[PDB]
Amino acid sequence: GLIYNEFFSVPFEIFSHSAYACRDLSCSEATTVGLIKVRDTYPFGVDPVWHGSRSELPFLNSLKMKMSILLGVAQMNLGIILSYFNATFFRIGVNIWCQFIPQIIFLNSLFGYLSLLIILKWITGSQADLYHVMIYMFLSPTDELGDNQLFPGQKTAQLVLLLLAFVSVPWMLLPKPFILKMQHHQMIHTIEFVLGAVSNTASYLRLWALSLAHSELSSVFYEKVLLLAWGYNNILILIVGIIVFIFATVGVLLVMETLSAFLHALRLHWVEFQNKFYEGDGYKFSPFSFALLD
Amino acid sequence: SSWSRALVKISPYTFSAIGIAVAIGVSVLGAAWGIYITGSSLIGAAIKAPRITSKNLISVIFCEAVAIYGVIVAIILQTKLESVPASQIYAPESLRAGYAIFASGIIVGFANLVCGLCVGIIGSSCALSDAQNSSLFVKILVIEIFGSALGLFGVIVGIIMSAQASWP
Amino acid sequence: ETAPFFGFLGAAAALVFSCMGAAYGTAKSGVGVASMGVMRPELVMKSIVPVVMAGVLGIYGLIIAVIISTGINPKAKSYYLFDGYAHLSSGLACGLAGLSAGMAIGIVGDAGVRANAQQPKLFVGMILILIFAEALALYGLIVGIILSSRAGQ
Amino acid sequence: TAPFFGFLGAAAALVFSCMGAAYGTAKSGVGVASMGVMRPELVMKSIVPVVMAGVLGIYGLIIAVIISTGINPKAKSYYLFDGYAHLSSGLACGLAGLSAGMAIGIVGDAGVRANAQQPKLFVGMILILIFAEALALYGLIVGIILSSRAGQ
Amino acid sequence: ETAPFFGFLGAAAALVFSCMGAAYGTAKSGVGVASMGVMRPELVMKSIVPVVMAGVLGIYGLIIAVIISTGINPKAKSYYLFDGYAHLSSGLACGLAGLSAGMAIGIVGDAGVRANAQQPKLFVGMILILIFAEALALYGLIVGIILSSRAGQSR
Amino acid sequence: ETAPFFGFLGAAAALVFSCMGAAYGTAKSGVGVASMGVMRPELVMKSIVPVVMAGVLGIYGLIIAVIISTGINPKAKSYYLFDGYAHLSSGLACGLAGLSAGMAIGIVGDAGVRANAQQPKLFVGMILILIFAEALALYGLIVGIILSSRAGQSR
Amino acid sequence: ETAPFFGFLGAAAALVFSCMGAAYGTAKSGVGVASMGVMRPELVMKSIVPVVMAGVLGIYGLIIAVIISTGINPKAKSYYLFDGYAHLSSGLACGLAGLSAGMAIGIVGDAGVRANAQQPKLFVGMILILIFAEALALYGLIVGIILSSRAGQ
Amino acid sequence: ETAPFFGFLGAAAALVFSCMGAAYGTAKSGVGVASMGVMRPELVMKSIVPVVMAGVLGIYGLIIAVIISTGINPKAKSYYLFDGYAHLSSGLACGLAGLSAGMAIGIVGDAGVRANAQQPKLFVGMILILIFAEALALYGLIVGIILSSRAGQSR
Amino acid sequence: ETAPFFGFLGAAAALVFSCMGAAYGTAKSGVGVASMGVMRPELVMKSIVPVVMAGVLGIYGLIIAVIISTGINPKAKSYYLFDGYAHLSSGLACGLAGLSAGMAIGIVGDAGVRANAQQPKLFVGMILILIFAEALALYGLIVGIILSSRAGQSR
Amino acid sequence: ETAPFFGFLGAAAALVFSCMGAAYGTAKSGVGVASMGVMRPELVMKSIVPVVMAGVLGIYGLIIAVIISTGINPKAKSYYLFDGYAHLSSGLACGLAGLSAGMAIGIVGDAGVRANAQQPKLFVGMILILIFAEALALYGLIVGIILSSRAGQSRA
Amino acid sequence: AMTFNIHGGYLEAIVRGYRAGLLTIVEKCTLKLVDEYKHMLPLSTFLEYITYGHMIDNVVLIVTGRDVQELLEKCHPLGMFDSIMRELYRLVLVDTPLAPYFSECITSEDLDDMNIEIMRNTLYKAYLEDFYKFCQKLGGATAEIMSDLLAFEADRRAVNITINSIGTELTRDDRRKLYSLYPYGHEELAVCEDIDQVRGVMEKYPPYQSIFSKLSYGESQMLDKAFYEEEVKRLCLAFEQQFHYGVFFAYMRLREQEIRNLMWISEC
Repeated sequence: GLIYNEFFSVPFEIFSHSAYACRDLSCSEATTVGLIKVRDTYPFGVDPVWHGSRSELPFLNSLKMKMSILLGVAQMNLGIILSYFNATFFRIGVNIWCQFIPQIIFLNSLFGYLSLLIILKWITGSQADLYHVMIYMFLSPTDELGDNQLFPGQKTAQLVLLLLAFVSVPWMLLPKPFILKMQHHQMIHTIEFVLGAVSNTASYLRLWALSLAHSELSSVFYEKVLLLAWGYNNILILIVGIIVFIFATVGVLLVMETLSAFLHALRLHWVEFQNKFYEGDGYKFSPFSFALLD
Repeated sequence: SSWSRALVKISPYTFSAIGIAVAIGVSVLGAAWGIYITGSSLIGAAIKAPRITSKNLISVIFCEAVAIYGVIVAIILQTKLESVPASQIYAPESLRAGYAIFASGIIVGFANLVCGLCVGIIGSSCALSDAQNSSLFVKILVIEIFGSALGLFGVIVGIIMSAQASWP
Repeated sequence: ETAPFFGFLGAAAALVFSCMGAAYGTAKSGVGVASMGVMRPELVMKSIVPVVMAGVLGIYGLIIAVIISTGINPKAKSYYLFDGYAHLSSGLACGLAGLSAGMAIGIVGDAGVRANAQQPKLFVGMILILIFAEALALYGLIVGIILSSRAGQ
Repeated sequence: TAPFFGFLGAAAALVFSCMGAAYGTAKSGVGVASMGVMRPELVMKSIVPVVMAGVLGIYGLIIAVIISTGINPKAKSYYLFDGYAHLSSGLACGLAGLSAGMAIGIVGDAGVRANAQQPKLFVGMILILIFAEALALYGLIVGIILSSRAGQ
Repeated sequence: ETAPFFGFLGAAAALVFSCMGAAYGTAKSGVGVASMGVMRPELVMKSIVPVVMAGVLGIYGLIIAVIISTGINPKAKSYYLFDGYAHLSSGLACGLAGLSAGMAIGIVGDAGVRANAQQPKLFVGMILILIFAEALALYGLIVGIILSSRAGQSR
Repeated sequence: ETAPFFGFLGAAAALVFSCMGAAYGTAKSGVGVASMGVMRPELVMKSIVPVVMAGVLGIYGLIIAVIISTGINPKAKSYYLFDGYAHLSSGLACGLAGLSAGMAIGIVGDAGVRANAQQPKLFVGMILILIFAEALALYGLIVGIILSSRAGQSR
Repeated sequence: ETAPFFGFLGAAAALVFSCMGAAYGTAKSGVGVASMGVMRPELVMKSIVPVVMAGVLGIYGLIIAVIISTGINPKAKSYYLFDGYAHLSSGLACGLAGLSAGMAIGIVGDAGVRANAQQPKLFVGMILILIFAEALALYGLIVGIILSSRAGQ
Repeated sequence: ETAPFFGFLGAAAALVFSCMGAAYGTAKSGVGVASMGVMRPELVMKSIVPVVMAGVLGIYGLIIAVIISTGINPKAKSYYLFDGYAHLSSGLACGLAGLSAGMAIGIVGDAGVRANAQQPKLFVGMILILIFAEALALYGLIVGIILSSRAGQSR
Repeated sequence: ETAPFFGFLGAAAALVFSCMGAAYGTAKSGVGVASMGVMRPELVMKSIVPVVMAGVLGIYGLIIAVIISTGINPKAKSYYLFDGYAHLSSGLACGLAGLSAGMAIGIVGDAGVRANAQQPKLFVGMILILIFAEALALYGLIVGIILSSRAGQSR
Repeated sequence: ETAPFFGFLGAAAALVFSCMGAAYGTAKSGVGVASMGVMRPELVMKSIVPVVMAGVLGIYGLIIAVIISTGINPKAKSYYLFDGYAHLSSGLACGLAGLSAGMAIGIVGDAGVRANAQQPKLFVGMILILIFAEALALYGLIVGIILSSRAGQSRA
Repeated sequence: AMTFNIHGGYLEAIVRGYRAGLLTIVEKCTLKLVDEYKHMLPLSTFLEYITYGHMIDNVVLIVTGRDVQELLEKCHPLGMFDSIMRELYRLVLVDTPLAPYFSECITSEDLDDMNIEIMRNTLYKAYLEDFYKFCQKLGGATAEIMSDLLAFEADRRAVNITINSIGTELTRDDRRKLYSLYPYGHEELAVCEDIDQVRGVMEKYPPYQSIFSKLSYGESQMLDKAFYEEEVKRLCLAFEQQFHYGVFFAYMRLREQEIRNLMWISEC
């Protein structure tokens, strides 16, 4: 919440004074060509002006979507990396190099183009991309075109990544049965992994959706409370509005939102992070340590 | 546009007459349905025992009251008719009168049907209850009388709407 | 222009609805009488007349249709839509009332056929119920006559 | 011209309200007769739920009365907005009353049986039925607010 | 223009559908409550919570209808077709969401009340289910409020 | 002129259909949980997974509806019929996907709640089936996002 | 001018119908899988084959929707009706094929869950039946792609 | 003018009807073979013939639809409404014939699975019935091909 | 004119209806024959006569469709609205007659399978019903051909 | 000039509805014949009367359709408005009469075939009932023949 | 709702009056009740199923022979109607709902219907078929009562099997294969070999909980009496008989229970 620069459905004083200042506009409207000119970026959190502005929804939605994509990429990378550590700890066979390496490389490379494009747009400020033209660049499977491409090597980089992804598909299916035959079940991993990677990548957007929903509900509650406090500033009306706001915060903000967030977080952790580890089975060893008596 | 113009150009006298007739028709249908519903239970009770014929007849009378009210409303609507002059066949007053007549007729018919169905169900239950025990007949009759007020309310609403007729 | 067509359609509906209602009531009453005949055949004719009483509704519908037919004539007056629509409405109202009364009378007679056999003392009650039901048909006929009266503009 | 819709609103408001009122009263009445077969005293007091259902008709009747009074053509020019508003106001009141009565009929029918079984739960049934009946009052409030928008 | 003929229709439909959903929920809730309290009158008071949870949808629909009604004022500004269309869309969305939430809450509450006397843990399980259901109604109300607010610009 | 009507209707339809699907799923899951938890307290919390799994679809639908509502901005760009058609298509796709996912999730959750009293080894399989079904909601959200992104590029 | 109002609708309908068919299949597949796992937890993991294959229809529908969305490029070329109508028809065909395949796969999986529970020796036959059913979905996707490819007037 | 609408609609209807018929036939065949998969797995392997026949019928329908689609080349020759109407009629006929043949073959296979399970001597009769059913699909495909060829005769 | 918009559609519908009727009849006959063969494999080969007889509907429909398709030729002579309307009427009559004959033959064969399985004496005699159905189909085809012969009567 | 479309549609409808009535009758007739089988295989031949009645109904429908089609002579006597509406009405009446007669004949024939086992001497009464029912088919054919030219050739 | 007034109202009122009037003497009362039921002749199918209920037992009794002529003495029209030994069984397979299924299930005739125990097994199978047929005619609140009765019969058969009939091949599999929540969860009674085990199995259904109680009475009897006596005790629920619903079966059951009580009275 401190990072989000939102406190109890209300902004506050950031570590800086004001990130964005209305370009001129001593009397002009906010919606203008000059719009708002930013002196410097607020380091503690998001710009305070952005939260209450009309343009709050698009910028916040784009930022949340990008953050969700990056977090999902990081979690998938960590889960895939844990496979090599698990194989070494259990001293697993050559199947790690046979299957874990292509499995951790194919999805990583496939999401790498999108992650790098997001970073470059954030880094280089390639406004000719925004949230949409990034997907547009990712949309085209064919070669050529690339007019909107921002990466200097994107024309060849996209083709190289596509070739690597295409070649990685058999490399994740053949070597384990080959080693099994040489040393003399892959159907479970077959087909399932390809669709599951896309499913896990998509599921990361659940966090962004939940964050947006929580922000919207908090904004609605704060707006209701402010409307009660401003026009109905009468003592009885103000007290009733405060009680209603407290009840709403207890119900939706406190209970429902937290429960939904916890359930979604657990679902994400099991679906993707646990998908590349754990592997199930086993049992909990327990001695007769007076457990019933304890 | 052209279809909309044709729809707006329909004769209001036809709609008013249709509503006037439909009010009486729906009232008669609802009264008949309620009468049949009450009569089935009354005949069953009489087969069980002919002692409660006088008590049962109240339900039939209440059901027929709906038909009587519908007939009165139909007579009022017929009185509300006019000569329908050719010059004012599409005048705003004529259209308003026709729309009001149609609305009043539809309201009266629907209210009469609902009241008749409710009265028939109540009487069908009440006859069986009286056959079970004659002591409960008073409460059942009171409930039926209270439920019969739907037709009276609908008739009142229709009569109030009937004052809107202003056909030249 | 189309007022004669509207009036003819209304008369046709007035005839057809009453005929259908009377037919349904008579069929139900006849089924009831056939069921009751095997039990106490001595009482088969004791309720056959209220069973065929649907002829009253049939005759009322025929009378309404004849009255509606009589009132339509180009020679008397070039009746406009205000007359044809009124005639159609009167015919439809009469036919609907007749059909509803016929169905109600058929159900009541189906009940009474067994009721009288189970209790001969219930014949008077069944007759009273039938008269109460036919009160609706009488009211419908009166309303139809009243409506058709004003149609001669 | 447009006033046809406005007139239709008042008729629809009463018709749809009475349609649900009869359905609620029928279900409530049937259960009362069933309880009255054995429990003589409980049935007399249980008629309140039927009386509660019959009140919904009165609420619809009053709403219809207001709509009729506001359709005076010779008084003020009933523009299309007034006709549209009156029809909309009636539609909400009629639909809400139909639903509100339907719940009361379903609840009331079970309540008669419940009271005949255990007289203690009679208070609980009344509380639930009273809470359900508030929806008709809620519909009445919306009808007044919508009808009040006939200023221009 | 003709925009009010759609805006007021949507506003009325919101309340109508919300009331229908609330009634559908309340009927099932009352049936289940009576079934449970027939055998265990003690838990009748605890079984009444889903009834109020369903009834809250009626209040939400009434609030949405009041907002929609206050959002139309020809004397203030010319309500173009866009404003009326957006108001009608908001009303329809809020009403449909309320009706669906009411039906779901009624089914869940009836099931829980039927299972209420079997185990006291139902007192928590049914409450949690009702809260999760009412979350959908709250989300629908928020969406309707957002749409109604966005209806105010109309260029 | 009439395009904003289509866009607002599409957003409202998306929200309403998503709410209806989530409500159906939640009602099915609640009935299943009420049936299962009477015997054992395990279903009270260990099997409340579908209760939130179904509301996730409603949250996604609400997010899509909010995005669509924010998409329309007449004061910033005079939307042609292209924008309205695209918004309506995106809303319809999102709502239909939400309804389908809600129905499937409700059926699967009811089956899992019924089977909860059986061998607990099937909990992992039930969770996997629920996740595979819920993948449809994510697919629909992605399709709606793509449509909304392509919506504003009208000439 | 009205071509996008058909093309976008066709794409949305394709996605919606594919999702509906996938859900219809997955409901029966999951019911059967839960029943088998309750009866025999040993083969529960290996019985998710129809459940997993159900999502292939949704993936194909999403791909077709993406292709249709990429088809509508007003800036690249003025979208005449000849392209929008073709795109809408391709989307409708793909969606209907997906729905039919989903229903067939649901029925097949519902049968095969019980078939494998009684005897796992029919797993090969169940897989072959599922593949034959999914051949229809593959053919529908191919036909939709071919139809969408003809947007050049 | 608007002929491409008719042609595309006819092709889509052909594909959809063929897919629906094939799906119904395959579902019936699987329902029938579910019992044979346990009663006599040895004969179950030979019982996959009706599924193959249904797949063949679907393939024939898809081929006819593909031919119809390939017949539409606006840049080569202008498509008059006559050609579009003819193509739409051909597609509708092919789709209806395929759907009917698929349903008949599915019912026949569902009966024949049990018939062969009871007695292996009925395999010849089942094969004859399947061939007779597939003859109808062949005739429908031939009629569709003839109509598609005739569709280009306009001027 | 817009002649093939009705003539070609009727030509397609003739074959479509004939195929549907033949499929229904063949499915019923095949179910009956499978049941009979399960009862006794000896009668399976001999009981295929109704199945074969039901196939004449497909041949008649294909012939009618081919004739109708050959009857439309704008290059040879322009066809007015009447020229297409007559062909469409002939096709519709032929298709409806084929469907009725197929349904009747299917019901008759379904009864006759059991009739022959019970009493072999009546097996050969029961073929009279199938002969009558085939005669009805032939009469319908003759009527359709007579109607279609008026293609060149226009002027 | 659009009347011939209606006329051809009416003739086609006559043929189609006559065929539908014949099929509906023949289905019940065959069901009854199969039911009477084995129980009394001797009376198999005597049970073919409903089949003959259905064939007669189909033949009458075909004859009416051919008679209607014989009036399709656009090379002379310009159709005008009558030649379409009259032909369509006659075809519809003939087809509906054929369908009703077929349904009644099927019901009566199935009942008789089922009842042929009990009191086998009642075959004459069953045939009499069947003929009294099938007389409606002849009445409908006569009505169609009357309407075939009454309002068709008198357009002048 | 209006269908009740459309048809069947008079019959329903007559049945309600007859039931309200209800309360060799036992034989005379049974004959009077049977005459009242017969004189009453949609609801026809319900009456046919209700009669077939006892007609299954009547046909099972008539299937003997072995002093078969004595079956005419108990020719009560309520259950022993003439219309409702494999050669005679095929003839008797008509005019009964459970007969066509029992023709295949009991095709062994006396081999699968031995008078010691297998005749009871055939009777239980016929009762299960009749209960399934009655439950098929769904649409009213009587489905719950029918399910409760079938569950009571199945549970009583299972308890009898576990008590002593286990030695008569009525094993855990036979608890549902031959011995007629039960339609879905009857597997819990397959291992209830003890009275305490029976109570534990009954604990799975809280409504069935405490119904067994000490199990000294009711459960002590074999055949179908163990859980059927629980239904007899709980028949006060059937005494509710809410209006505008099928109550003919309830009235027949009440009359049968009254006849049984009168017979149990006998010489005080």
